[PDB]
Amino acid sequence: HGHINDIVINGVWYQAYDPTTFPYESNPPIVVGWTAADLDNGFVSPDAYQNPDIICHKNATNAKGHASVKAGDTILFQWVPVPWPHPGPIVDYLANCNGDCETVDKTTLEFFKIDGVGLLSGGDPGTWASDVLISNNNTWVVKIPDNLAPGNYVLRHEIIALHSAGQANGAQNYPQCFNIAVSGSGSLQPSGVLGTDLYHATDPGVLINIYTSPLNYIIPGPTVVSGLPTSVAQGSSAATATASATVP
Ligand SMILES: *[C@@H]1O[C@H](CO)[C@@H](O)[C@H](O)[C@H]1NC(C)=O
Ligand SMILES: *[C@@H]1O[C@H](CO)[C@@H](O)[C@H](O)[C@H]1NC(C)=O
Ligand SMILES: *[C@H]1O[C@H](CO)[C@@H](O)[C@H](O)[C@@H]1O
Ligand SMILES: *[C@H]1O[C@H](CO)[C@@H](O)[C@H](O)[C@@H]1O
Ligand SMILES: *[C@H]1O[C@H](CO)[C@@H](O)[C@H](O)[C@@H]1O
Ligand SMILES: *[C@H]1O[C@H](CO)[C@@H](O)[C@H](O)[C@@H]1O
Ligand SMILES: *[C@H]1O[C@H](CO)[C@@H](O)[C@H](O)[C@@H]1O
Ligand SMILES: *[C@H]1O[C@H](CO)[C@@H](O)[C@H](O)[C@@H]1O
Ligand SMILES: *[C@H]1O[C@H](CO)[C@@H](O)[C@H](O)[C@@H]1O
Ligand SMILES: *[C@H]1O[C@H](CO)[C@@H](O)[C@H](O)[C@@H]1O
Ligand SMILES: *[C@H]1O[C@H](CO)[C@@H](O)[C@H](O)[C@@H]1O
Ligand SMILES: *[C@H]1O[C@H](CO)[C@@H](O)[C@H](O)[C@@H]1O
Ligand SMILES: *[C@H]1O[C@H](CO)[C@@H](O)[C@H](O)[C@@H]1O
Ligand SMILES: *[C@H]1O[C@H](CO)[C@@H](O)[C@H](O)[C@@H]1O
Ligand SMILES: *[C@H]1O[C@H](CO)[C@@H](O)[C@H](O)[C@@H]1O
Ligand SMILES: *[C@H]1O[C@H](CO)[C@@H](O)[C@H](O)[C@@H]1O
Ligand SMILES: *[C@H]1O[C@H](CO)[C@@H](O)[C@H](O)[C@@H]1O
Ligand SMILES: [Cu+2]
Repeated sequence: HGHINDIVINGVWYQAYDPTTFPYESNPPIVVGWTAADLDNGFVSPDAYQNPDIICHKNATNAKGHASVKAGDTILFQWVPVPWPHPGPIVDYLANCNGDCETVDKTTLEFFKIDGVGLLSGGDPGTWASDVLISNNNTWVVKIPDNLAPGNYVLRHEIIALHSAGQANGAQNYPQCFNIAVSGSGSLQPSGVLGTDLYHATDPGVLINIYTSPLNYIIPGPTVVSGLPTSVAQGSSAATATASATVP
């Protein structure tokens, strides 16, 4: 259980949606993260994998601003509270908004996977991507590909928690969506998958007992785009400056 407090984009700190705070305000601010109803720091379950809640989390509605980024930039996600409590994989996706992300229909988004890290070693439980996040003060770093075509995209970052995933409907997904506007010179526009088609409750990386050894793990969802590393070098770094979500 947790949520993202902020993202840091080449040293530039942006406030994220805070579902434990903003819904208690009369006039919450416009931020880069989607509005969502995880006030309990909770999860989407496999029984909602074919429901809109899996796309950007519970009842999510569009962020009303966006963070402008350069293709090749890295983005750091900051989870709270410290420490993230569960074993599981970590994955990131982009979807072209074919227009402003502030107004895109989330059910139309076609997501392509730009990273994914799963079981790094061992078993029962073994070492996972989430352990790397925990070690890096609850952060994860994703690189925006150098050659991504300029455009507006939703960045969908997600932790999957597998501690209870031996039972049907046991896996816990924690998607968090952000609006970015990408500038660059490249033309890469990869083929994507609808949010409600990414995952199925019987997938071998969703219905799985991690408390066994030896253990192998197939990360759920589509392949990482050819040519991209499945992760860039992880490691936390401080912000040097602060920005606000840019409104259209
Ligand atoms: C999400 O929306 C539905 C429909 O309005 C509502 O009944 C539900 O309580 C909302 N979920 C949360 C956790 O607020
Ligand atoms: C670790 O992350 C939390 C959440 O951003 C923050 O309160 C804390 O100061 C961070 N630790 C350091 C050493 O910055
Ligand atoms: C510190 O370094 C990290 C690692 O790439 C960035 O994501 C962050 O925005 C800051 O530059
Ligand atoms: C491109 O590839 C993806 C699979 O990653 C499909 O979902 C899409 O329809 C197209 O074939
Ligand atoms: C995933 O499921 C949703 C329904 O919630 C559809 O809109 C979508 O096209 C896909 O089948
Ligand atoms: C797990 O297996 C079921 C078959 O009963 C599939 O429908 C699902 O897509 C997943 O592969
Ligand atoms: C639990 O399951 C793993 C496979 O997931 C086996 O390799 C192990 O021997 C144990 O039966
Ligand atoms: C889990 O435990 C088994 C026990 O044989 C190991 O072989 C495996 O490599 C993992 O550590
Ligand atoms: C992941 O990679 C495979 C093979 O390169 C593609 O078929 C898929 O669409 C995705 O880009
Ligand atoms: C996947 O596809 C891209 C383009 O062909 C290659 O760059 C990569 O090495 C892998 O074949
Ligand atoms: C992403 O996944 C690839 C292939 O599974 C690993 O080789 C890489 O180190 C990273 O974990
Ligand atoms: C991306 O990050 C993972 C997790 O640290 C590494 O295992 C991988 O080699 C790459 O650095
Ligand atoms: C990752 O951790 C470092 C401390 O190692 C912080 O400076 C950074 O803000 C992030 O929390
Ligand atoms: C904080 O400060 C550093 C150095 O001036 C920048 O690289 C970063 O983008 C932010 O302005
Ligand atoms: C701009 O301001 C934010 C919060 O006001 C800090 O988190 C950041 O380090 C930067 O100084
Ligand atoms: C940019 O605008 C945002 C949204 O009002 C503020 O929260 C931020 O401090 C800066 O004024
Ligand atoms: C939104 O985008 C504007 C540029 O259009 C930036 O100046 C701002 O910092 C935020 O990324
Ligand atoms: Cu939890």
